[PDB]
Amino acid sequence: QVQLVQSGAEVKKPGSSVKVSCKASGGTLNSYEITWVRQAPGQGLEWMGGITPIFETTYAQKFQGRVTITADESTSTTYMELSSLRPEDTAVYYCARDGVRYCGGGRCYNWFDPWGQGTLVTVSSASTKGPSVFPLAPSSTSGGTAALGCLVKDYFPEPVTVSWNSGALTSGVHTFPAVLQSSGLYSLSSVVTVPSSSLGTQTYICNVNHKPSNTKVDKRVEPK
Amino acid sequence: QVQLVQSGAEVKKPGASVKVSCKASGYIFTSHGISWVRQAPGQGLEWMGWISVYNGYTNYAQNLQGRVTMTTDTSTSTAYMELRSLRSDDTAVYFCARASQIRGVDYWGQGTLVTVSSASTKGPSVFPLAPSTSGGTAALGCLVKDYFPEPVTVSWNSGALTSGVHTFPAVLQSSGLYSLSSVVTVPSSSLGTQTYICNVNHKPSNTKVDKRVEP
Amino acid sequence: DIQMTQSPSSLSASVGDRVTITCRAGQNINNYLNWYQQKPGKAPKVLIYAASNLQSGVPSRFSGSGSGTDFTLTISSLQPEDFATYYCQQSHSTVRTFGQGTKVEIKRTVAAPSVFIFPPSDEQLKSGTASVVCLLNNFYPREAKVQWKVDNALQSGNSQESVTEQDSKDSTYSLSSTLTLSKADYEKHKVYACEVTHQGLSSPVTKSFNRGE
Amino acid sequence: NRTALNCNDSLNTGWLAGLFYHHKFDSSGCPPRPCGIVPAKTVCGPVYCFTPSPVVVGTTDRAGAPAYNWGENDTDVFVLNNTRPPLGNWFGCTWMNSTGFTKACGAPPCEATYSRCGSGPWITPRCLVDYPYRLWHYPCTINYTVFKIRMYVGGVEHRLEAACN
Amino acid sequence: SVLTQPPSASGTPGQRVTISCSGSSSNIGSNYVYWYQQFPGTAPKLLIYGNNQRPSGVPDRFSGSKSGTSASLAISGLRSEDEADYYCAAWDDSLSGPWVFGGGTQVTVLGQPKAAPSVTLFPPSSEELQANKATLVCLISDFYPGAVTVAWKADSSPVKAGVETTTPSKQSNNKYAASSYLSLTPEQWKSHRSYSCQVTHEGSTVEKTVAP
Ligand SMILES: *[C@@H]1O[C@H](CO)[C@@H](O[C@@H]2O[C@H](CO)[C@@H](O[C@@H]3O[C@H](CO)[C@@H](O)[C@H](O[C@H]4O[C@H](CO)[C@@H](O)[C@H](O)[C@@H]4O)[C@@H]3O)[C@H](O)[C@H]2NC(C)=O)[C@H](O)[C@H]1NC(C)=O
Ligand SMILES: *[C@@H]1O[C@H](CO)[C@@H](O[C@@H]2O[C@H](CO)[C@@H](O[C@@H]3O[C@H](CO)[C@@H](O)[C@H](O)[C@@H]3O)[C@H](O)[C@H]2NC(C)=O)[C@H](O)[C@H]1NC(C)=O
Ligand SMILES: *[C@@H]1O[C@H](CO)[C@@H](O[C@@H]2O[C@H](CO)[C@@H](O)[C@H](O)[C@H]2NC(C)=O)[C@H](O)[C@H]1NC(C)=O
Ligand SMILES: *[C@@H]1O[C@H](CO)[C@@H](O)[C@H](O)[C@H]1NC(C)=O
Repeated sequence: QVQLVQSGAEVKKPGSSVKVSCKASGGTLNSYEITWVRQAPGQGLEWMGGITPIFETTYAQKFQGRVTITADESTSTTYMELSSLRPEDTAVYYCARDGVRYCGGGRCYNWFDPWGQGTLVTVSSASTKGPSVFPLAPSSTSGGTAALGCLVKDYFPEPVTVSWNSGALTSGVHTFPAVLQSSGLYSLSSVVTVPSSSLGTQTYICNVNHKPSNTKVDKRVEPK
Repeated sequence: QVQLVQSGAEVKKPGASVKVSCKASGYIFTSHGISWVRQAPGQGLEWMGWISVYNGYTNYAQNLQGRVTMTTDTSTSTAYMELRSLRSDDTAVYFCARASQIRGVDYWGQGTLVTVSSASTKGPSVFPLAPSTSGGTAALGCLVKDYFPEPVTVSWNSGALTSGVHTFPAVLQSSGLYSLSSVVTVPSSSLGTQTYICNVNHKPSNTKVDKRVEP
Repeated sequence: DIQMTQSPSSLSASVGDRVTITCRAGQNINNYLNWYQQKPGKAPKVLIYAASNLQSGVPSRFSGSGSGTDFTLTISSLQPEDFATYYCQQSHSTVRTFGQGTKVEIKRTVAAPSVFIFPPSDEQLKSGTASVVCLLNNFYPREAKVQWKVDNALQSGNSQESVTEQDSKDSTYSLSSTLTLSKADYEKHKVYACEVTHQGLSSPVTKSFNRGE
Repeated sequence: NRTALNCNDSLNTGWLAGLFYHHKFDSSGCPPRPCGIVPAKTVCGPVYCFTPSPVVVGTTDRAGAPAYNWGENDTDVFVLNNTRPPLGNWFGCTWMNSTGFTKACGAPPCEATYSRCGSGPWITPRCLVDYPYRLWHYPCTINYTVFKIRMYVGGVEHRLEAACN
Repeated sequence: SVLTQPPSASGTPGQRVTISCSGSSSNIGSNYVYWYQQFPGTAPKLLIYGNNQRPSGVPDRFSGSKSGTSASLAISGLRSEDEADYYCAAWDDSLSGPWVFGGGTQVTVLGQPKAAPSVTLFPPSSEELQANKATLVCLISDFYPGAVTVAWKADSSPVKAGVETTTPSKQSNNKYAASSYLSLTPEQWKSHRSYSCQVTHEGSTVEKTVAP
């Protein structure tokens, strides 16, 4: 049972670089076959590179001259670094063991098991800025039902984590994907449906949490 | 089961390259090793060497002054024993046998008799050993002198006379040529209107001689 | 290079259907192909290795087959657990390449959305700018388009959308749509309204406001 | 070509990778049954037997004729029945099975010489017959330091190398 | 040879006869010792391996043991089916080996009575004297035990060369038979009174004589 845990999310500046670690544990070697894969927000998987246990790197042509995979066997962790950062590099970056694990009929096979928890690397010319959360105060909208959100606007980087009534209200909540504004700032909207017969009787707070810029903000949504 | 089928009995005179083969089956030929023991007739067994089917290791015996050459061919599961520069003493039944370190030499081939003597192949002269008795019976036979090599078939009456007969083991005279005799006892009265003839087959030479013994 | 191309790009099937994803290989990739399932907010998990071998754990509904260049992941009885994006991956080469994924989603009876306007807040209106957001809620299918009607005149490029993944409980989507101006351009015009058109809607559903009351 | 690669790392511990990249084993700390017929659909990697000197053995039809599959056919086996080899084939054998376990065989044990009681690669305690997959079959013997030795098996002079703690 | 065992043994129906094989430290001492059964005109059939270990076929009857530089087997219940030669062997770690055998021990059973030889002597046939040879053919048979000595005599005084005598063979009746040939010159054969074949068997003698 090999297991991989990865560096925390680094937030980097266009042109700069970033080095993600991937510590291995729980197996029988001091170095494994480690693979690096990135997945852009919403997009798909993009293989980048790999290191053999004898430290023989092979990279994807998409990033030759940009990406370097090294290894510190002593602490048995491997590193991946991608220089010349464009925003078009903002993605999640995983590692996995690409281990030879089954042979049969005189040929051997590799696959990706397990995968690290992933590291988000955000490349933008912004700077860490906390959000502003504004009530989407309800108007009452029939079916006996209403809707009341609150808008978390202008923050960087992702991610933000919102809840309602501290996890007590969860049914029919819809929190939306953050959109990247041309401000370079992200903004999303969490909305909840609710029996309109409760507007004015049930208090509704939305608890927004941006750990990048350690900001806990609870904002009550009364109607208007 | 496991057996060992040795080749036939070769025969040749002194200074000769015998090479008896020994075909193995019923086990993993390469697993064990095999040896050779000869037995000159009457006396005891003489260990003569052994070989690895696998290593090629060979411990030949001191007595046989580097004459021996045990040899195997893992392809055909056959094992061989060449012995050069032959001499009289080398007349023996030559067995092969599987050999384990724990079970000894344990299963033996049937036998390969191989004979050396200055003699050439020569059919037998047959002479009637005519009847010269008093038990209401009589002894009569015929002598199969000076032939080489063994063996010699002998019937009477082309196989009609079965009871009363007795064909003796042979004798090696100093000449190197063998001779034996076969007698058949017969009822004294019947030496008329009932004849007695001995048929002698010496297959090595292709000599059939059928001789009749009268009084 | 060595190019994996999947088809279809995406797919919608009813629980218990038979789904058939195709990976084609640029080159004869011999037998070296893998299948990964990823669902959202998780890393991928292997599913089939060497074209046809199910990872321990993986239910028997999943079947890999093929060699050479034309491979096929199939699900015999699409169970609800099974809605995710499936990638393939090649392995004849040491430069690994991934398929593009095919996202499988759940066919579902058509659903009328429910439109809502939320007027900008006063709290937002003592500092800076002003954004107004239309909300389509719990509709199926996802395909729907929305436009903004300032004074019945139309806006272009002032707005950005976002949709939720298909909803876990009722297998629907929901749509946000934030249109953006400043106190300048907002406390200036008079009425507007997102106007939504959806297949579940006989004809568009407008919902409006007025800057006062 | 006649080596049987039926390997299977279903626990993802990493052994099967060591077969290909040696010396990367992680220490962190750390009798034999009679030889016979082993299904090659079970063995992973070179099979070795010890005379005590080591030698790789190949696949085979149970008839004995060598079979050149990669352990693929179940008509494909390693025939290993042994006899103690001044005369025989080898003292014992050792290999890895499909799920990554080191397996061994040999003649039966028992003045306690290797020539009389040796059942594989073990010789004396601590000294072990060195061979290009020792670190893979006996990995904990990675600290073992490897001397040049010579032994006699009923007279035959043998040169070999022994790893010892 | 290298090992030693008694040349014979005797027995009665079911009398557990014994037999011994004796060597040195270099053989019986540290090594195993095996025992073989040899029926005349057949390869040896291994009877006991290790020291007390018997293989297939071998009855519960045949068993053995070893003590010091002595290994000895007991044949236990006797059926004459056991009447054979019996050879021992061990390894020999030294140069005296690595493998050594015994001289064997032919083993007979005491049951059968004493029989006396019935002898026949043939003179030279007319057909042989024609070929300038002479052969006296003396046929000893039906005797037991197979232990007999033959002596040729001319004119009642000894003859000792040109004589050829066979080893006793256990003929059908499980008694014995042997032949003795004297080779003469026709001149010798005629130039004597008579020739005599004297064959003795357990202290007693029978003679048969011929003349030209
Ligand atoms: C073969 O020789 C090598 C020579 O280096 C030797 O390798 C050493 O093994 C020790 C023992 O595992 C290693 O020490 C470790 O160090 C780490 C820090 O890197 C510690 O955290 C480890 O402690 C944990 O594990 C112990 C169990 O082994 C637990 O008891 C303990 O409570 C901890 O949980 C551990 O002590 C050392 O790092 C390596 N090499 C060096 C010097 O770097 C190997 O052990 C030898 N093989 C044999 C014959 O054992
Ligand atoms: C490779 O070698 C290992 C070790 O010998 C083998 O593992 C052993 O496998 C057997 C049978 O699969 C196990 O016994 C079984 O245990 C289960 C309980 O989980 C029980 O349900 C069965 O009835 C049976 O008793 C055994 O415990 C296991 N031992 C170890 C130490 O792992 C393995 O099978 C070999 N693989 C091959 C393909 O040769
Ligand atoms: C490779 O090994 C795995 C594991 O040993 C095999 O999968 C097992 O198959 C048995 C068959 O009865 C199942 O009972 C187990 O649940 C499976 N175990 C695990 C842990 O996966 C697999 O068959 C082997 N490879 C092939 C294709 O033969
Ligand atoms: C090898 O050993 C196995 C296990 O007893 C046995 O079945 C097989 O017959 C053996 N082969 C030989 C020739 O001993």
